[PDB]
Amino acid sequence: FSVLKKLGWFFKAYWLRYTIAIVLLLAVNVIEMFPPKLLGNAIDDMKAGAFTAEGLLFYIGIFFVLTAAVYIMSYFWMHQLFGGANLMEKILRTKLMGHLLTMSPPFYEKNRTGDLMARGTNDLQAVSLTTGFGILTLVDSTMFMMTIFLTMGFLISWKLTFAAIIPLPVMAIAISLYGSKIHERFTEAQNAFGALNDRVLESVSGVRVIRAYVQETNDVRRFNEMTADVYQKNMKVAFIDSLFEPTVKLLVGASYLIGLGYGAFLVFRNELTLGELVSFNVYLGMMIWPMFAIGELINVMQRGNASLDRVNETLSYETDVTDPKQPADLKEPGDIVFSHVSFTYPSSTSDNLQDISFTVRKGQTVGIAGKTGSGKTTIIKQLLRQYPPGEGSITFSGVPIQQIPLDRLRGWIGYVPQDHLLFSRTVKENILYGKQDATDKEVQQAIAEAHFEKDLHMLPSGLETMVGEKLSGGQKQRISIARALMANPEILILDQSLSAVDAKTEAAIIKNIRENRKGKTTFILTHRLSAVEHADLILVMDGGVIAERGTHQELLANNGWYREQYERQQL
Amino acid sequence: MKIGKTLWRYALLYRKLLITAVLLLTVAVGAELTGPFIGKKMIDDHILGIEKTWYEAAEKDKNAVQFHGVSYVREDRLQEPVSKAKEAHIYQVGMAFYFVDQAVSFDGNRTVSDGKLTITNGDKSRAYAAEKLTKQELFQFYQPEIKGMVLLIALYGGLLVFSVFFQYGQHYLLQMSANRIIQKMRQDVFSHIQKMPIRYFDNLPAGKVVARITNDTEAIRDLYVTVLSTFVTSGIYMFGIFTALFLLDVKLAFVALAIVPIIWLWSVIYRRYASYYNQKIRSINSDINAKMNESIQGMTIIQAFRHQKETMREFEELNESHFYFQNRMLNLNSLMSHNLVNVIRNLAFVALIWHFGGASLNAAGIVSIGVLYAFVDYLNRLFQPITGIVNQFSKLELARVSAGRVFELLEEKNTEEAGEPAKERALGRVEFRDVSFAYQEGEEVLKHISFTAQKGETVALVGHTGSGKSSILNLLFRFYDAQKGDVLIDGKSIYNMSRQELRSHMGIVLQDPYLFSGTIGSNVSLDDERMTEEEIKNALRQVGAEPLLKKLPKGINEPVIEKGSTLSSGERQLISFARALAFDPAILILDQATAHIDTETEAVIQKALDVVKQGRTTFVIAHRLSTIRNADQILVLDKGEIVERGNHEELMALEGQYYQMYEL
Ligand SMILES: CCOc1ccc(-c2nc3ccc(-c4nc5ccc(N6CCN(C)CC6)cc5[nH]4)cc3[nH]2)cc1
Ligand SMILES: Nc1ncnc2c1ncn2[C@@H]1O[C@H](COP(=O)(O)OP(=O)(O)OP(=O)(O)O)[C@@H](O)[C@H]1O
Ligand SMILES: Nc1ncnc2c1ncn2[C@@H]1O[C@H](COP(=O)(O)OP(=O)(O)OP(=O)(O)O)[C@@H](O)[C@H]1O
Ligand SMILES: [Mg+2]
Repeated sequence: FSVLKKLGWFFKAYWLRYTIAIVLLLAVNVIEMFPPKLLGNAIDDMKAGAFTAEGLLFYIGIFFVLTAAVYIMSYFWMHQLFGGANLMEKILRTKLMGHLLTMSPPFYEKNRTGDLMARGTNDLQAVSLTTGFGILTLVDSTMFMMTIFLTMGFLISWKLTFAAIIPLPVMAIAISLYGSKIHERFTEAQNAFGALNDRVLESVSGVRVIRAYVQETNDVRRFNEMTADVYQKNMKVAFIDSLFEPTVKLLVGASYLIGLGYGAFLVFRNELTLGELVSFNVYLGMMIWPMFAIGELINVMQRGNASLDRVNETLSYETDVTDPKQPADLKEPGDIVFSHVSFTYPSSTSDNLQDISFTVRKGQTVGIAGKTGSGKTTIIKQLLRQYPPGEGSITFSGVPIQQIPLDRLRGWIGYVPQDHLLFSRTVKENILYGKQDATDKEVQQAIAEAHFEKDLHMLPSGLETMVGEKLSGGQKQRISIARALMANPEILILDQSLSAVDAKTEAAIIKNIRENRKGKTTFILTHRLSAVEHADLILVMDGGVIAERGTHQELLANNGWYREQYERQQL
Repeated sequence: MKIGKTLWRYALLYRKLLITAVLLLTVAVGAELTGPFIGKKMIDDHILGIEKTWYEAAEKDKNAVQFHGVSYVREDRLQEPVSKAKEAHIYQVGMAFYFVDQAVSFDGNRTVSDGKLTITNGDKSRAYAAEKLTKQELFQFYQPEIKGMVLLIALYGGLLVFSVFFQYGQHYLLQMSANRIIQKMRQDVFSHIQKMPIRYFDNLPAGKVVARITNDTEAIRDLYVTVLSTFVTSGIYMFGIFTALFLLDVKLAFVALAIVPIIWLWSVIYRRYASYYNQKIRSINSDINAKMNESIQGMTIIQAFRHQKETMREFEELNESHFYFQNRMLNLNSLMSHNLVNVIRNLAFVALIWHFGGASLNAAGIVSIGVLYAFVDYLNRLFQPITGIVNQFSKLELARVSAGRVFELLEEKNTEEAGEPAKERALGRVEFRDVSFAYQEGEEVLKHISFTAQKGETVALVGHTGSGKSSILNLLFRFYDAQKGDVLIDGKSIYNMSRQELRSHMGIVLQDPYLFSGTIGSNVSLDDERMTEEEIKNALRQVGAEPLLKKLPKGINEPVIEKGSTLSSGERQLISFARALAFDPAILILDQATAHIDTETEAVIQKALDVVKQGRTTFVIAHRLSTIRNADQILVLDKGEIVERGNHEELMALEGQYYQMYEL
């Protein structure tokens, strides 16, 4: 079982608990093998003339003692084992989320959200089940089975044991084959049921179309046809599922019958006694559970193995895309200066930014405009360390962006992405997200600066209500702006953050932000060119390259690109 | 109502299959539990037969054994012949068998000193000369019993195979009953869905409707399988085993019956704790999944703000809680389940030893080792299903709530009773009489809307967002009832014609064209089964370029399985238009409030409209107030009330809202 070898760290880390569990399990096997032989001995000593009240009392006391010992030691060893499984689950979950938190957007481009959830919700289950239940089934199948076999062979007979054991291997093989076929047919039935769910989704999503064309009878006809198909698949499943109990009953009754009849014959030959015969049956009655276990063992191990690989496939082999390097002693950002940068995305065959070189000084404000798809946001993607370095050089003061540690860089920047993004928590928590719950008095200032106060007083207090799991594009943009502003960032990046609010509102927001932040940089990106009017630098992006570097007046006097000229083009 | 009553009612259908399966199960249970009874008769009568008295008999006698020079025959086999005195015996002392060619009064502690057998029962009964039966001689006292043993073994095997056949039959038929009940229930629920108001669908997410239709029905299937296969099976099995026990012994059978309360109490307590632990595990696991999801989608903000430490801390809080409750569940499953099963089994062994040892010490010759063996086997059979029983008992609640959901869906009273299409054409005319529409209550969305449209097509209805245009669309199709005024199509009130009759006239084209998975032709035809090869109606819409582009949309290509995402939005709209033309309605309605333009696709869309509006009364709720330039009659909606009523030129000649919008 390669799963256990691959899982060596857990066992080496937790060795005492597993040694305790294994030792107690062998001991429990030994002390559970006794009561059957004791019952047989009571029967035998009964038939012989030697039997008194002292022997009866001895048997009763010893049975109570062994019952208590088995119960207590079982509680302890399997508490240990299954707690080890639970601990493995917890360790894998914490490890998985920790690995996720260190990953960059490229990892999520390569890994779908469902697949990550699939791993973290099924492969962890499989690996923990291996850890505990697969260990239990392995040790049972291997040691418990041989222990019962040997106890039969030595303390009863080797002639009855080999004879009355033939059925059980056959039973185990048949059970494994039935498990395989039932799993296959169950997958088929699940496919059919999923098809039914898909259809029932279309006919509830497209209710109006169906009803507007009086097709609410052919819809029922199709639904009935696929319900019949699902029934047929479930029937194919049940056909092979009904072979388990008949086969177990047949092949266990055959073993019981062989034991009983051949032991009667052996008694006739004086090679065996009545009590022994009873004991033998009890042993068989406790050798059936191992048989099932065998199959289960194989199953879980295989799953474990596969599952673990997938976990390890997207838990270790994916290294960080960005990392700090040799922290440079730069306390505050200076003047951002791109030097012929270029940035092709991992999933792009084009440069996506060609020899882009522009400079920003402290307290300066930058405006980026251009056609859709003109790397407007891509530029600031080069300033958040979300992707490989690119080319050229971004140097705050003189030090290249790589040298600055990621933590310090991300402490400088205040980022407001164009895509509205808020978490399931309260609005106040989203605002505190900038400082991570440091103080609350500045929340009012942040709300006022973004002009969200008017939009904050039209919902119930409710801890500033909740977002995500429980309300407007403009409101969302304003709360994101307040969150970014709460950081008091030295560099504030707004990316089409006011496309939802009106021109008056966005102009007021830009004015207030610029006034409050005088000595700190501010990138503004917007299709609406009226929000970058006051910026002292504007450069329009067209594909990979810039086209219209200059001030608002310079660009007005250079070329007519949107501006006020096309503002009334649609009006 | 009650979910139990409803489940029993739905089972009463297929009651015949249930009865068949139950009778097969009873046959199997009897032909199974009889196996251990053969062993009791293969031991007490055959093996322990030598323990019974022997009498002298002649050699010619059948089933007579020659020990030294005298033939002896067992008392039970003695029958009428050779019924006399001078009995013999074969007693057991230690591991040896001793012949007593003499009558013995009592039985008790047997000791052999030297060719003597002293039996003591608290009064030192007597001593008798004893001989040893060696091995061959003792075996000769057993040879007569070989043939009956063979017969009993053959009976065991035959009854085994017979019971096995019937076990397969009963399980298969129980599964068949469950699946057929579930299929019928699904059909009933979906049919009831087709007769539900559009209000229900509007005020409830689709994923919840699909859930209640399908996933809760699968839960009901699991509940039926549980009940039939576990509860009924094990109840009948225990009934049979207790019958067998009372057949064997009554007092020990009562001791065995003293565990029904054990099972009941085990189930009660295990459920009491496991429901709590499992609910906590489920809620915390759902929380963990939600946290991992929101962090995966949003990590750029988890990292851009250095919130990684805090999000990890919260996830670890949830992880610790989940681990703690999992360990509590482990402690429960250790104090109960297989451990308590084994403890009860050993208590059973103790009870057997106590009872039979005491009976022996009474020295009444009532050992009956066969009874003990059969009891051991019956108790081992009895203990097998307890763990499954308790697991199912704990898990019943989820199925209970799912059944409640599905039955609440089934038992809705407010439904639409219709299904009568229109047998004649509409001719395309419609009128409104101050229809006062309020969605929920009080808050009116269309106040005194009164207008009339004639066979002339292209009647545009424009206005600002949230004005009442889609409410008008809903009223036209009777998705909702205006609860005031009236709407007349061709002079007939829509409230006095079957909803199917009404909708048989009017086609619909919406902002989001619903492209049901299937072929393009099946998408245009909606698998109506009456549409012939009339997909040229698409060619009327001028789709022609695309069928050349694609393999064969005319009922032979299936590019819609992906919801049409691969296809362009213009192509989706054109397919919806083709469907509208193919169904050849009379009162067409166009809800195209989509603010987007979908560059240049509008072009073909316009062409498409130009080929459909002819010979209908085309309502158009398209935006941009430019597609409606030539519309026969514009109508501006605001405040749920028609304020300006006139043509394009007339409205542009009076300024107002229409002029204001036109400039924008
Ligand atoms: C005879 C005297 O002694 C007896 C010996 C055994 C049994 C016995 N009765 C049984 C009833 C059911 C099962 C059983 N329950 C199962 C649940 C699930 C599965 N699966 C699911 C499908 N695939 C994956 C395979 C495993 C198998 C299962 N097999 C086992 C059983 N064993 C009864 C008496
Ligand atoms: N995740 C990505 N993977 C690959 N290429 C991408 C990715 N995101 C963007 N691109 C490329 O970048 C081009 C535009 O980049 P970006 O979206 O950053 O700027 P923009 O569209 O001009 O502005 P904005 O994002 O403000 O709308 C897209 O056309 C695409 O070529
Ligand atoms: N199912 C409903 N229940 C209650 N109110 C609704 C419902 N559907 C829509 N409304 C509201 O009723 C009013 C009527 O708007 P309507 O649905 O007719 O849309 P519309 O004005 O045509 O919008 P659009 O700008 O998309 O064209 C709006 O406030 C709308 O939000
Ligand atoms: Mg609308």
